[PDB]
Amino acid sequence: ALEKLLDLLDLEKIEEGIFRGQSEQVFGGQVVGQAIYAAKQTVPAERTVHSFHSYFLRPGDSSKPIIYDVETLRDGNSFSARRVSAIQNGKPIFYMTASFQSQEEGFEHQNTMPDVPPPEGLMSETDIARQGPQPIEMRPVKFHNPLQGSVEEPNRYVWFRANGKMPDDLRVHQYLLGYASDFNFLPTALQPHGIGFLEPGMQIATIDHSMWFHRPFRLDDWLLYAVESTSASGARGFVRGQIYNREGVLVASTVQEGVIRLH
Amino acid sequence: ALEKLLDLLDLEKIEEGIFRGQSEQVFGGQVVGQAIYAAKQTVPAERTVHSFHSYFLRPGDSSKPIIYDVETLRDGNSFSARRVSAIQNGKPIFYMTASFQSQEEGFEHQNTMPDVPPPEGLMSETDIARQFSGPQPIEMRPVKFHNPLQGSVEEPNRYVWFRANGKMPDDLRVHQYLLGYASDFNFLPTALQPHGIGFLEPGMQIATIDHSMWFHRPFRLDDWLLYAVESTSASGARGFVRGQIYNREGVLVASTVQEGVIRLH
Amino acid sequence: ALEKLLDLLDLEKIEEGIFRGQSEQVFGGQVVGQAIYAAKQTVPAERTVHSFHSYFLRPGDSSKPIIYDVETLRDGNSFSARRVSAIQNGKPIFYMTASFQSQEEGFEHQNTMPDVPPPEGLMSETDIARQGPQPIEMRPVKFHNPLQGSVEEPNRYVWFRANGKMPDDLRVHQYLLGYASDFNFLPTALQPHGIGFLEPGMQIATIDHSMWFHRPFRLDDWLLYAVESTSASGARGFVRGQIYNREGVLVASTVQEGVIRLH
Amino acid sequence: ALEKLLDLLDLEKIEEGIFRGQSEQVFGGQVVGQAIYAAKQTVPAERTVHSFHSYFLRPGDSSKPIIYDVETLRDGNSFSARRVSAIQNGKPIFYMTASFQSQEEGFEHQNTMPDVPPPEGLMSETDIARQFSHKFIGPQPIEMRPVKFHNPLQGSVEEPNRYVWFRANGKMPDDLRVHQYLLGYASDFNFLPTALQPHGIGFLEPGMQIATIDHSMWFHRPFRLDDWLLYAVESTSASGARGFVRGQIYNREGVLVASTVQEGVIRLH
Repeated sequence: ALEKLLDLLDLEKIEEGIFRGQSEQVFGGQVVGQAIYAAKQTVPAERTVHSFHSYFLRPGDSSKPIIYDVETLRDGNSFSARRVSAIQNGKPIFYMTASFQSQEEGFEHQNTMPDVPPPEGLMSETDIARQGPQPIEMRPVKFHNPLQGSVEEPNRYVWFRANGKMPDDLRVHQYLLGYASDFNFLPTALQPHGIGFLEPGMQIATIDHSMWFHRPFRLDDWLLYAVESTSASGARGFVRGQIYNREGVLVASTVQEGVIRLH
Repeated sequence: ALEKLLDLLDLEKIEEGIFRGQSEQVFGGQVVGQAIYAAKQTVPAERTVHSFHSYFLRPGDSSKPIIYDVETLRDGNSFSARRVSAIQNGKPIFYMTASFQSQEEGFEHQNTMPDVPPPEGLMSETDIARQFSGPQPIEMRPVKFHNPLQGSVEEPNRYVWFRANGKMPDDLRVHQYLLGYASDFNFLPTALQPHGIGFLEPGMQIATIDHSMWFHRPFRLDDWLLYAVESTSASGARGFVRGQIYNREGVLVASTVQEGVIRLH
Repeated sequence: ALEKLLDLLDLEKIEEGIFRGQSEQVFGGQVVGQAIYAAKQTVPAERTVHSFHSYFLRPGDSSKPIIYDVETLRDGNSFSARRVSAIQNGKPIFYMTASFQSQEEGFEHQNTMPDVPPPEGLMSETDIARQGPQPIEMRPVKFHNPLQGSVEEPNRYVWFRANGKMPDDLRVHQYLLGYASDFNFLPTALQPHGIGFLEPGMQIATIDHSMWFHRPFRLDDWLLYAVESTSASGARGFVRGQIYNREGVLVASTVQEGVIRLH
Repeated sequence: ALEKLLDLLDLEKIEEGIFRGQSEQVFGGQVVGQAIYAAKQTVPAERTVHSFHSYFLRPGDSSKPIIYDVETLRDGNSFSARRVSAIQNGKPIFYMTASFQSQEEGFEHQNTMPDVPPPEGLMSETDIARQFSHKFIGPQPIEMRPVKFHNPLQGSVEEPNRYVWFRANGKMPDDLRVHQYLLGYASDFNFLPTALQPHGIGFLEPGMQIATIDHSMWFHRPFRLDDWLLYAVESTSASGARGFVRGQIYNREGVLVASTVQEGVIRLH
């Protein structure tokens, strides 16, 4: 199941900077993961991803391949930048610009990971379904039922870990973390309003998704996703995320804005 | 100084989606502010900027103008999206993708503005600077002054009140262009605060990689706004900052995120 | 009136590969000449134009400028290639790809200039009309009536020369020859059907225009434009042209297909 | 041989406007025929190609696929225009703009086919090439019968005109578009070497560098390539280390079906 997700994030090469991906409406995290893979193939091997910004323009159709075209923007003394277009039926469904940097020691500092319960104690989402294994095991701190909200603070904490063995290749961990970053995210914005994201009449859609990979990490041990929604207004919802490993290291940050509209 | 900037953010048009901008090495906020104008021209009148992401690829040259090419990406039922290339000397120096939406009523919540002293007690940057040195288009009153030449191990937070140094039209578009400009002040340098180095100290290579912004709510820049910045991380010869901009009455008007090179050599 | 073309082809630079040119529908030759200037600005000094191919997508608007955006396609050991996009009202009206080569010594041969009366005995188009000044003086072997017309062979011969003394810069002669190359051309295809090119309800417009500059030349001495229409079929007419100088040297060849339609 | 080429010119679809073609350096005719196929897939079914212009920028490699990217430039009331990029190793080897139009009735005239001996009395290139093959030996996709033979390894000073009859080697489908792709392919044979005739150098002699720069074509009238067509070629000029050739293609009954123009590099080292 992980095996199958990883196989799917490993794209078929059509030509330099033209890739073709299969699908698991497509999960945004699939398009993100796949686009990272596509961009990374066009960069020097040593320069790993440190940031990306993306916009989702159209929904992706899960029954059809997605073509990833990669435009080489710049290769400098430190940075390589690439723009990925995800294409289906001759139309872009998503664009990402990503940047890549050689690892190098420099100034170090970070904030503090929130105080939360460890994972061992907590029930998985698959287990809370008991009242097929998922590629990524999620263990929430607090369960937020998608079919009935309740007015809650705009904060959500979730431990997550790859459901299986991961290879010793940090690039693969980065693609999967890109995938993983689009779970348990945007719905956090509905929490003060008491509506679950899958309730009748709720229109919820990602507009943009951006991520910064600060430090190395592995997804075969537990990471914590700390999400806050600092704002909602104008039928949009805004969420900021930070991903910590179990020892407290700040590994990645994320930002996302989406449509949140009750009909 | 403000009328000059405001004229300078008012772009010379060449065609539908091509614009030329005069410069004031170029200040990142200028490029950001110019690029926003460029995109907003190509969008339908009811739709205002709600977000942008940009990357800086090459330093701009202050002695020459900048061409802004604007690609139309999509015109949806509510959202329009534009990509702006900033071109100098045959080469792109900057790329922004921005999104615009019609003002609409929906779910409202926000976090809480940090408690800080009001602007009235506080000295402006120009005045502080004068001790260890003219009119500036935007006035800045820091809560705590972080000296660009000196500096000590401080918490990676910063708080700065700002306001336009002059008179502003009643066109919200121009405020937004100006807020894009102002968001690139007092920002990335916060990432040096834990390391006891000021950003103008010799050997300090500091440079913006990317700048992104989300305009949550309407505002005016002819009254005082607060910029609350934190550097949540630095590693790998990068520094990372997040910002939030609040009006006096506490309304969260915009958020920003930027990563840059920080290297002492 | 020639001084005002040579200035009108000396394009205003915006940035490297971006060009503004005043208009005088725009002619076509105007667009070709400006396009050729735009491209030559982007190429190494030693390399002069040897060929272009162009398509016409939309009618120009004489009231407004045209931007000419130039993509660099290749810079080889001998040849450089450029694609010029002529933009007005945020739409492309015309595209040209042009190739440039430095003058070099090689194999020489050519065909023979048609047998026609010399220009010295011939009336100019300004004299037959007498029966404002023109930038290029034209003396036709046979004047055709653009609002009348009768059936003749699909061949046309006209001598031409710039109405004025031109600079010693070969580039400007080439821009001007490109301009001149769209005069007395496409109408030739009507000659066999008895219809003038200003007759009412006759739809006529250049689809494509291509040229090869075989040899150096001056447009401040007589050149002969020798034009045949070898075909017309499906609302298109096809012409081929060859341009010889006074002494019989073949300097350029042309080819054009155009819409020719009876409403 | 014909079957194999027709299967090569029928490209694999990767997405809207993105196709990949296998190779028989790459013969220009293959690139041309494949590019017309690519462009035609993106245009309405009734609008057939009437013209194209192309530049060759780098040699193609036969051992690897070619990706054809098709850009939509305009779909107007009558005309659809498309620009095809042939890509290999992330670089363009060739660009083509092609225009397509609705088959209809309008003014009809043409020049006259040159009077040449018919193909029945003429030997084929493959039969003639026996005796020097030790330009080509076994079955070819298109049978060529030249009016005069031009030995690629030994020139003789001759006028800059060439006339050759040609035809597909086998039954072709009843689809015109295939005939057009295959005619695009055929149009690059017996063409640029015509420019060497006055200079008495065979196009395959040691030191002769000959390379297509551009290739353009106009499809005037419908035709079939499973009956004899005449390629009438002339070289009107050479200079500057370039050679210039114009072609006109006639069917046996005298109809002018297509015209062609190419310039190439012709340099003796």
